[PDB]
Amino acid sequence: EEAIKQTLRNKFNYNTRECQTINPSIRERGVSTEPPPSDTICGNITQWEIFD
Amino acid sequence: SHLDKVQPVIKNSDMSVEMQKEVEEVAKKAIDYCNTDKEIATFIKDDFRSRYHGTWHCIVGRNFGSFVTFERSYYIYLYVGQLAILLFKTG
Repeated sequence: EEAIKQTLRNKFNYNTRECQTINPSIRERGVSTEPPPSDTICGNITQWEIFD
Repeated sequence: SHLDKVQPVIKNSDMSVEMQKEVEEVAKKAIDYCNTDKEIATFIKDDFRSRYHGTWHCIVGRNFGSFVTFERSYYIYLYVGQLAILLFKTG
């Protein structure tokens, strides 16, 4: 009765497919964002320097 | 007796009473130390930047006007004689 079961499972009564999904490879990256440099400016304005 | 004479006056001070009192002394100390107006602006900024950190912008003169975007509770506008020390921090 054991052989008859093994005899019941065929190649054309139990095919055996393989299937995987396409997985992207993991990757570890660094990104440092530093804003534009900020420069001190000193200006004086007097009535003469405008007129000059 | 010159410190009693100048008597620096504070029209608009959107700042705590303790931090305000500090500005009065620095404002007086700045003028009696400095030889010209350009030096006054430089001394105020540098002194505050050291005490409280960040990005100050200081303006002082005879006749000007000022619409500005500032860190809330970091804006004072005091005039002394004919000099308006205006300092404000921004983010």
